[PDB]
Amino acid sequence: GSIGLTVEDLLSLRQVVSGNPEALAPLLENISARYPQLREHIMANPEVFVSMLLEAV
Amino acid sequence: NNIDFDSIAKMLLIKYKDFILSKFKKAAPVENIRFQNLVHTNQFAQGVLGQSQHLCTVYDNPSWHSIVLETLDLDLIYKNVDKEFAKDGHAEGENIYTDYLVKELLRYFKQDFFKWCNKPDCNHCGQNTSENMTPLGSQGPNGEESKFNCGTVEIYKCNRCGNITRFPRYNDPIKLLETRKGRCGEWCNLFTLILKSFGLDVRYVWNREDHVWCEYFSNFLNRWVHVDSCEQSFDQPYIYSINWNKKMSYCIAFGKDGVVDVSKRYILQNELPRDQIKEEDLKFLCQFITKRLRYSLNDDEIYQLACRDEQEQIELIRGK
Ligand SMILES: OC[C@H]1O[C@@](CO)(O[C@H]2O[C@H](CO)[C@@H](O)[C@H](O)[C@H]2O)[C@@H](O)[C@@H]1O
Ligand SMILES: OC[C@H]1O[C@@](CO)(O[C@H]2O[C@H](CO)[C@@H](O)[C@H](O)[C@H]2O)[C@@H](O)[C@@H]1O
Ligand SMILES: [Zn+2]
Repeated sequence: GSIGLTVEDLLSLRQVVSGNPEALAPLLENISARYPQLREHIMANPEVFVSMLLEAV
Repeated sequence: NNIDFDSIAKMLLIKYKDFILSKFKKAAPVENIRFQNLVHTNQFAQGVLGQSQHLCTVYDNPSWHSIVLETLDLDLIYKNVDKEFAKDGHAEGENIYTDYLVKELLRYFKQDFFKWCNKPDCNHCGQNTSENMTPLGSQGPNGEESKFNCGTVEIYKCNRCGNITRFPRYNDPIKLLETRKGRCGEWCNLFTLILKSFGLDVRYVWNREDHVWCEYFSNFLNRWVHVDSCEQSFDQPYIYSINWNKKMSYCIAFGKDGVVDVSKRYILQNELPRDQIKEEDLKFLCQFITKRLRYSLNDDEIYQLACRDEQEQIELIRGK
């Protein structure tokens, strides 16, 4: 299915990926410490997860 | 568990890069039609396509650059920029110098170089004469003044000697380089080129409600910056919508590297209706033209820009 990302996150997400790749992990971190449902896709397969992300752009 | 993310971060940056490159690759003919369509379907679109075909390149012409570089007083310019730099102690070893340059070109142009022309001065009479001028309206260019890029001459009658003085409206920036006067049209035209002659990264920004200006990329500020040469103004996009309190509809900018809708930068109140074109179309339109425009660049130039793009998008919608 679809991501389910906050308009503010999905934004700053695509901000830092394009503007500050250095900080993209700690973002990726906290973003997960906050979306239970997503943390799942991460735990049980980073791959699926990242593909989902690229859907937002 | 205990996920740890760089393992996953890095994976992303990588698949993101490829994503981006794919976008700015193939000119897939599904679009070739959707595009082609729109340029006949809606004429607004047609409008901007035409504008891009002119603006997005005319200014990247190195004969011109050198003519202007001859013509300006590069001495006085740099002299000042160096004065105003010495005063600064901003950031250690930083690109801020080029900002000063702009700011100085900004004052040079306005204070010394170029003149504002409300109604022309009466060429027979003295020099500072322009109210004993009454408008007779417009006419086609005298053929001689079609040598330059003039499609219409506003004409004036002097009330003191009763002679006609003409004010032709030219688009050849070099011509302006000699007449040295005009309105925002000419003001912006020449000043855009002045800027490009320093090989600054510049955009020409068209506001549908009869006003134009330009954008320059300050590297030190790391983003596009609003420069208007008429108003002698550096970085204050609000000027129009709040200070002038001007009603605005569409603001779009054209530069050699892209055509982008810069409305949300400027139209921060007094927002007219958008509706010469469906929103999704206008997006596409640009993206498409930008693509066509960037067609022949190495892979990492392409990425690097597409990033600076998304930087802007985030600055526009988040409208800081
Ligand atoms: O006002 C819009 C229109 O007027 C111009 C020239 O006539 O600018 C004038 O208006 C501004 C305030 O409304 C003034 O700040 C400016 O100095 C004055 O010349 C154009 O710039 C503009 O297209
Ligand atoms: O002549 C206009 C020129 O002066 C500046 C100098 O900083 O300040 C002006 O900004 C506003 C409109 O341009 C005005 O409301 C203000 O009173 C005026 O001083 C520049 O902004 C501008 O280019
Ligand atoms: Zn006269």
